[PDB]
Amino acid sequence: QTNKEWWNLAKNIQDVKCQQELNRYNDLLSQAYTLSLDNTIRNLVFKAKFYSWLFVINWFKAFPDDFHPFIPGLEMK
Amino acid sequence: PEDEGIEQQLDQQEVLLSGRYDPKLYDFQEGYTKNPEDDQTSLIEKKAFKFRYRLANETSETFQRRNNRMVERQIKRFQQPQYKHAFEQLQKNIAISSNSGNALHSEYGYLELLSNESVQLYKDYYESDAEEDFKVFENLSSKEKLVMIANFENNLLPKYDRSEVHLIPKRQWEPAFGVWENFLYDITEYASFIAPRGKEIAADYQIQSAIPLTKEELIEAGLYK
Amino acid sequence: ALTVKSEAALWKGAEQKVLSGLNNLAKTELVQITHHFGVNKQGSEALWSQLDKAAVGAFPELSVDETLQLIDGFGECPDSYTLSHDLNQRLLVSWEQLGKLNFQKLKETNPYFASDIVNQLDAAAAEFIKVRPAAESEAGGFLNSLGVSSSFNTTKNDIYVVQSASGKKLNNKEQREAYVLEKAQKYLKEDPQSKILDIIAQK
Amino acid sequence: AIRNFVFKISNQIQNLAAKRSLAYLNQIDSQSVPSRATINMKDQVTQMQREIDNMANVIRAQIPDEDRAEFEILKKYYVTGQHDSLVDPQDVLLQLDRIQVLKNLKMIELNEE
Amino acid sequence: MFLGIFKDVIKLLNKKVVPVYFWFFLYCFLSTMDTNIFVSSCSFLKVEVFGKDENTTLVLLFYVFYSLFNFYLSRIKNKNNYLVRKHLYTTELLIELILFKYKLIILKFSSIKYILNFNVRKFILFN
Amino acid sequence: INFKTKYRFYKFISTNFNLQTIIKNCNDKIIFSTLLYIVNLNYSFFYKTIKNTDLIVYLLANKFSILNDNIIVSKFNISKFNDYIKYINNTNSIDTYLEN
Amino acid sequence: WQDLSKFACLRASLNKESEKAFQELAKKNNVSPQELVELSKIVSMNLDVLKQNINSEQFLLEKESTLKRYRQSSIGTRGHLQTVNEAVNTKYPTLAEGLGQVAGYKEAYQALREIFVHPSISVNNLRQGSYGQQFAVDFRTRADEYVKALLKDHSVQTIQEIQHTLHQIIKNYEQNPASIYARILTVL
Ligand code: HEM
Repeated sequence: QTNKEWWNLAKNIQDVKCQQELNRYNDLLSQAYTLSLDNTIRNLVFKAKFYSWLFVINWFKAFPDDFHPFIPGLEMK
Repeated sequence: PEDEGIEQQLDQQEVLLSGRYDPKLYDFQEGYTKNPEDDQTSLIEKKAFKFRYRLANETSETFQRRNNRMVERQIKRFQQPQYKHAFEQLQKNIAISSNSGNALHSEYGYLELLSNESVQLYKDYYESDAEEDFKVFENLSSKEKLVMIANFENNLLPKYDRSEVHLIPKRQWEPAFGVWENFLYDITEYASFIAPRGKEIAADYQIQSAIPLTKEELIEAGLYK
Repeated sequence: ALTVKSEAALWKGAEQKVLSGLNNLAKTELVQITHHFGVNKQGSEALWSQLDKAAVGAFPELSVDETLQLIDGFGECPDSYTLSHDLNQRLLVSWEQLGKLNFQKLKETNPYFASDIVNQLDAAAAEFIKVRPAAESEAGGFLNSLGVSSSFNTTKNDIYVVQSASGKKLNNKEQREAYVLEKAQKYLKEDPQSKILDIIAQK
Repeated sequence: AIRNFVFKISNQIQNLAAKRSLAYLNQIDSQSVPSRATINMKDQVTQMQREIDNMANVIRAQIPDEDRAEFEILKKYYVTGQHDSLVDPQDVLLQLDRIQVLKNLKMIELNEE
Repeated sequence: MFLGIFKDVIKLLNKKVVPVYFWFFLYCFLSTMDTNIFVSSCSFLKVEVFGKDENTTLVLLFYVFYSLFNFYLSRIKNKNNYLVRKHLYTTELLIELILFKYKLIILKFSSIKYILNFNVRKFILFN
Repeated sequence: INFKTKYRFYKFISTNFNLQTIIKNCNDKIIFSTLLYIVNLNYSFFYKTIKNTDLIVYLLANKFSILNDNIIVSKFNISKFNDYIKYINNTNSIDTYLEN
Repeated sequence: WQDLSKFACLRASLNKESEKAFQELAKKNNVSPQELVELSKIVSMNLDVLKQNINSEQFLLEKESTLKRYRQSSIGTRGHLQTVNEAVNTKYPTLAEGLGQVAGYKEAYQALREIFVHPSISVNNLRQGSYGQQFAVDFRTRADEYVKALLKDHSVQTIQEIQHTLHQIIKNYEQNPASIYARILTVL
């Protein structure tokens, strides 16, 4: 359940044993959620809406930094 | 002799043998939740909690036999040349280690060996148990290893209380010196004698609390056979 | 013939008289490479300084400043003890400049080679050696004329972590002491006037 | 008496300092929270170094061939040479200039073929 | 010894320790432009050099001339002296340029959040 | 100063240690010259009261008594955070236990 | 003080039956060899005697140095060293004579008296350093003669240690001639 960006970057991640250590290199692997889109007038409003919905959902989600279920970890690796 | 360590060990054994700490009499549950929820603690943490209070759910004779086997295995393992070299290096790199809280080279190896010994003791204590997955101890995370090393107990150390007293000669105040001269001489003496000797004594006490006794020494005391 | 002359160096010295005549002929002919090879052979039969200088110059292609032919013209068995001032000075300058050029080439190829050599030398060196003052800057300009140049000295209280590159177990402290003592004894046998044992006392 | 009070205060301070500097060697604490702190510090240092190495590997993976050679040189400099004193920044610049000379030759060939 | 004290004061004030340019700057800060012996004379200095709010032509001319002379001298210098130690400031500048190159290469392929998190963790670890 | 003396020193050094571990894929004379130049450039501050030949002999003896083959040597000053972070990470206790 | 004691021990180790004599003396004093050695070190520290073997101006500094050495010696924890010294003079009053009566100890003491102590030394003159250096040179010559005499017999490590101890004692005399001579006279 991962994107090709993760496995490519996961292949570049070496010398890690604990998921906590992988929990340290979190934002480095966060690039797999690029979500590329155009800069059209319609897409820009949609992009703003998506970003607002994601930010507002995370506050209600309130998951701890160790629990990153939305970001694949060392198990998939 | 009301030796602190021996008395504390006997009190702990009596408390755990009173039956008021047997695991069957209590149901471990996370009391925080408003709805009754069982203990959702980690598997390694639960195993450590069980091993730490091993005698509480065990009988006296069972504790005696298991502890005897575990202690024999621990003595045999600590008799290894690698452990001897590690202990020698730890004893050597002492004074410099007293100069900062940054860990020395031999101390990290000591911690790793302590974690390995904790794993071995946890495996040996319940060696007859048929509901424990030894492979679960294969690879531990940072938190898992830190938790496991917490209950590690070097059994080869002297069980006697290490609290002692040392007498350091005190230089008297000269009757021919003035206030300033006496203060200067006293400050110089205080530093040069007390600080080195005091630091050495404290480090020696800590090391003795950390350095286990030699196997033959135990044999020389009849502690083990 | 000249290659055969080399065999004369390996063969008995009966042909050295014939080799001496051939060397006189070669000095008359003013050879560049053949003279160098003949000098290397003959001065390997006698001493080693001249042979090493001739071989190294031939390898470096020191065609210019070929005064060695005049050195080859020396009659003491086609050699000479206490060679001319030019012969010694030229060889010394050649060795020094070759060392400098090789060091420059190594720095251009492996910039860490110099630091690696220094660390390898100073790792097991005496403690006083580790207190050697840092090198100074010879640069010119407004610095060293108008302002004040900051020094490059440091605390120099380090720990030399020696790990074998081949992974083999290193020599123990006692083994290193024994090897150092044996090498010092061998050197003292070579050099009557030396304070090497004093260095063994850690300065 | 005053010396006695001074000696008692000094003994207390020395014992506290020994605990604050050597308790990681001893197993006095029931939970061994001091040794846990030392193990955590060692693990954090190892994690920082490993994260640096992994970032270097990822950067090497996400670059071209000439870019990879230049990144290798620059990373070796910033890793070892930057903390070393007997290394030549002039030599590093010379290697970089040779690479740039090859690149400029390629650029001129492209712009004027 | 008072003589020793005077000798030490003189030695510490040597040009090898006290920059002559620093001494000149101190003298300039201590003397007014009217009483500035080195400056009250040269009228072009008092009018053309520092008397113009905008002397861009003169500034550009001086910069171009200095740059050309320094480029020629630098070519001459880099054409020789294969084994010599440069000034500490220059060596630090070169090392800083290399470090800036490495940092830009890192920043190209790294997220700002990851970089900030790593830097904060490193600072906490250092503390 | 003497060519014969320099050659004798070079011969003694060659019979004593192997410059190939010092510099790989090079001639013995060039290796000796490079070693002398490096010693002069770096160990000059101690050459005032110590003979150059003696200092070279001591350095070579130490470098060969550490091991007869090539080794990796790192200088770390634990007083610095960067070095201390590198000191512990680069060091493996089992390695020391193996005398490697 | 401690250097002189070490030199005396090294010189007494050479003599034969000295161990048996020390054991006999310790048995007469109801002590062991180690206790006898410690008591002998205490007896050597005779501050009252030290009051008469040095110039008065050097007494306070010498007294402080002796107190520092005692607190740094193994017998510091015994108590007020000066008073503790008197304790020895009351506990085994005659043992002092035994301290010079043993074979190896007597030989070492006689050698120390001969090599170092000479009549040319003026105690009040010890405040200067030039006379101290001259006495150090003379004692160095005497120590070379004594080392040669010792090397004439016993045919190694003991001889080398004795020579090193003599050199160290000469160095101590060079550094502080007044204190060194006062300590030598007090020990004698
Ligand atoms: C417009 C005509 C003048 C020109 C082009 C001229 C040019 C210069 C220049 C280039 C300097 C050196 C400044 C520097 O490079 O830092 C200088 C300094 C000086 N000039 Fe002039 N100057 C002129 C007029 C004068 C006059 C009229 C006087 C006399 C009243 C004078 C006296 C000085 C003095 C005393 C110095 C300082 C020299 C030293 O301190 O070693 N200059 N001038």
